[PDB]
Amino acid sequence: NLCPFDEVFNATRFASVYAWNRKRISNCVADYSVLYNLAPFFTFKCYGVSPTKLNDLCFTNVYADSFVIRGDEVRQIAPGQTGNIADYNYKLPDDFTGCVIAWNSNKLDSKVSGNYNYLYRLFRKSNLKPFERDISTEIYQAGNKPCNGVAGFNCYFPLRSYSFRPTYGVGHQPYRVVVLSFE
Amino acid sequence: VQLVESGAEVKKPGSSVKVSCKAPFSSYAISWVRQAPGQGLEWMGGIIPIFGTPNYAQKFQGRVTITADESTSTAYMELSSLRSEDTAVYYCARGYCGGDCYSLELVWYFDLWGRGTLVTVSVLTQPPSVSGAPGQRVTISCTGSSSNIGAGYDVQWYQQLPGTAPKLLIYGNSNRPSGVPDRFSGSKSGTSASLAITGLQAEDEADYYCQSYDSSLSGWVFGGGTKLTVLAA
Repeated sequence: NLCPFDEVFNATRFASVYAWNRKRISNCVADYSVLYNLAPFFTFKCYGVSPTKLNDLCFTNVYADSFVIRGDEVRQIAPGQTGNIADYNYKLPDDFTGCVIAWNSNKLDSKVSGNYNYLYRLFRKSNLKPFERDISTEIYQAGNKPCNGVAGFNCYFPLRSYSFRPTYGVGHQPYRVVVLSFE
Repeated sequence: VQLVESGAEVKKPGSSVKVSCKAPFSSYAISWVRQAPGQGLEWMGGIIPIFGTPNYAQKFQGRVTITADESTSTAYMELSSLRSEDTAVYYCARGYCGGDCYSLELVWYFDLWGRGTLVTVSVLTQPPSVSGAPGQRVTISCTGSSSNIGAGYDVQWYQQLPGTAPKLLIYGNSNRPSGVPDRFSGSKSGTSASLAITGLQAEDEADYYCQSYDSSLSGWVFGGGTKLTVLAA
C-alpha cells in the first residue's frame, strides 16, 4: 500500500532525543506531501543518496528516527559531528547514507510558561556509538566519590529538560527532526 | 494524592469485571498489575491516556481491555470470561517519565500505586526465599535476558509488606527515591541486577520484586518475588 509517513511527521507527539523513536517503512511507495503542510520552510539534507531514491522503496527497508531538539543542534544530526546531541543522544555514522529532515516547531512545542516535557542526556561516560539508544536514568558519577543512589555534589541525574518558550531565539527554538536510513 | 479504586467484587465464572481507577494523569502511564492470593505480581498491560493505544501481556490478550476516560479522570481494566484463576488483587499504578510519557517503555518508576481491588471468582528469576542476619548485608538477585536487563533497560525494585501494595524501592538501576534509606542499594551488570540491604532490621522482612522492560514482548515484566526473612542473633 502507501507508506505511513503521515504518522512519522504529523505524529500526535514526538519523543525526547534521548529516547528517539524508530519506525520501519518496509514495502510501499512514498508521498512526502505532508511536509509542505506541516512545515512551510523545512530542510531535506541527503548524504550519498538522491532523495528520489526515497520515492520508491517497494523492495527496500527504511528506518525513520524522530525526535525534538533545538535548532543550534540540528547541525549535530549529520555525519562526523560532535556536541551533546551527537555524543550522548543520537549519533549518525561517518559513512552515513540517508536523509535528515528538520523543521521549526516553536508553534507546537513551546509554551509561554516553558515546555519542560522534552529531555536530552547531559552526562555520559562514553560517547554513543552510531545508532545507539541510552534510555537509562542511573545517576552519573562526576566525582571520585560514590553517588549512593542519589544526586548531589558531583552526582547528576543524567537527563535534563529543554525549557522551550516562544520568546526564545530561532536557535534556541524546538525543531522536529526525522532521520531516514537504510537497512 | 492517592489512586482510588473500585470496591471488591464476587463474580461468577464466565463474567467480566470492570475495575475503575481514579487520580483524585495525562502526563503519566497507567499500568495494571495483579497478584493472585499467595503469588507474585503479574503485569497485565498499560495505556498512555489520550495519546495511547493500550498494550497488553500475551496471557491477557483477548480478554482484557484497558481504557482511559479524560473527562471522568478514570482508568478502566475490563477482564472478561473469568475463571477461578483470575481471583486476585488488581492494582493500578501511575508511571512517571519526567514530564510526559511518549510510551510505556520510557517509564522511570511506578511510584503511586492504588488500593487493592480484590476480585474473587467462584520472566526474570529471583531467589524464592532469602535468609538474612540482622545487622548484616543481604543481596537479592534478579536475572534476566538480552531482551530486557541486557537490552539496556533499567531494573526497578519494589517492596511489599503483608497487606499493602508494592512500594517503590530503587528505580534507575541503583537510584533511591525520596524516603528510601541509604541501607538499600541497587546494582546492575550485564543480564543481572541486585538489591542489597545493609544493617538488616526486623522491619525489612518483606517480599521484594524486581521489574524491567522487555523489548521482545514489548511490555513490563516482574520477577518471581523474594521472601526475605530476618533471622535472630
